[PDB]
Amino acid sequence: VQLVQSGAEVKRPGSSVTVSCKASGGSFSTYALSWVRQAPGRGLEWMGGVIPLLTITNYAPRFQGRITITADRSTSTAYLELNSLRPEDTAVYYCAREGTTGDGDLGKPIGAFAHWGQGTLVTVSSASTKGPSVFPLAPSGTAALGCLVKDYFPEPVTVSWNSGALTSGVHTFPAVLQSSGLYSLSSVVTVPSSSLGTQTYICNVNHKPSNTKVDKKVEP
Amino acid sequence: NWFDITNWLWYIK
Amino acid sequence: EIVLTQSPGTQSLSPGERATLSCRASQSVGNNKLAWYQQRPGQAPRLLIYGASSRPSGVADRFSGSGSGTDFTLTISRLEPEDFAVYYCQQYGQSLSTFGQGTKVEVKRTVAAPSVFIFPPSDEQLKSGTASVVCLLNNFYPREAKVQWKVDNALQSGNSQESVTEQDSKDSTYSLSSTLTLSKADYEKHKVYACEVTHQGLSSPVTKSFNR
Ligand SMILES: [Cl-]
Ligand SMILES: [Cl-]
Repeated sequence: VQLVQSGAEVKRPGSSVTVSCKASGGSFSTYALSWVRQAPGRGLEWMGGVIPLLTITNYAPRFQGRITITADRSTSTAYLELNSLRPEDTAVYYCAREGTTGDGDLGKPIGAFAHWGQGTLVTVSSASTKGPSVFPLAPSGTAALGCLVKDYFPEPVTVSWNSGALTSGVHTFPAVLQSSGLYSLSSVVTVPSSSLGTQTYICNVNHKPSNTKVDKKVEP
Repeated sequence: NWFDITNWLWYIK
Repeated sequence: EIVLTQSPGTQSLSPGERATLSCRASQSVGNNKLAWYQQRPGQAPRLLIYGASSRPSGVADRFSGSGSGTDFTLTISRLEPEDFAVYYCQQYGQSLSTFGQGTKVEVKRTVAAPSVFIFPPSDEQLKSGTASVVCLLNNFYPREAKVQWKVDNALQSGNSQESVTEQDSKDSTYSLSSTLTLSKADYEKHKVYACEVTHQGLSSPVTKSFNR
């Protein structure tokens, strides 16, 4: 059993989002498919589910009026629609199917969620795609240095150092969302003070949505 | 309990 | 609505130790339909126990579930490195399924004070009309720490944001980055930029600063 979800989406406040979940393996029509979301740094929240064969939906009261869950047996695909979106709906949305007892996947259903999709990040925002500025955090036994990756949208950004050769003592921080609705993150590394004259440190920043690929050399 | 439905479906199939 | 309470929300334990995690329900859970999931950062959750005490074949037998009614327990007989993660309980004994708020099992280690570093804004950034000052608190334990920014000794509010890394897999510490952001014009009105750090490992606050 594999559940594969549609890709990340950015949605304006007040709009509606549809996320899909295509299942392969087991039996689509007679096992219960649910949707569970997780807002950044927060817990899991069950939203609702569907049993396709009967068309039987079951929505958490908190989303009853905003959510529609549908299932297309001809493609083994389930759909979450969430309406009237607000920034607090920014989250990773997971589809999850109940497990079956024993080996294989035609056993008696267990209710609990054994099979999970990869998640779909839905970002609710009025911001437009923007690539970051990349600024050095120059170094003043041990020195710290880094890069500030400022004012980008949407997530994600990846950072490596020295094209992946440098990983010891690297700390790349979770982004923060500024008042502007743009993200900022930092990445730092600690190194021996004596390496600063001889060794080169380069932060490799990649923001795919804006095609911003910067290899910033950071020096004293 | 909606979470018991598919169990009933299984048993009758 | 059944409220599931997982308390404490964090447990600091050592590798090899036993862990018992509590899930208490506001009302009796129907037919003991109580599941436990593990979740690691960046990953989907994974089912460990269902029906209070049943374990799917693939799940390590060091995990066990017990209890009934309103009082459930996940036991990890001996913690492996990979067991340091977040654990959620879930009830599905009525049509409204609910989850607890999660318990993070983290690695206990010796107290470590942060190494603190302050970084002025780059010349490149200043050119563009904005100034960001960054304070790094590196490799501390436990996770609780506070950063206050002071500008010519005035406590700042509303112009900084911070974030924290996941516990490091090798040394079991945390690090924290805070950025103070001002317009260039506002940055140039002041002299001393300081970040003041409080942590269990420090007998009094540590300040790093620079005079622009
Ligand atoms: Cl709304
Ligand atoms: Cl396992």
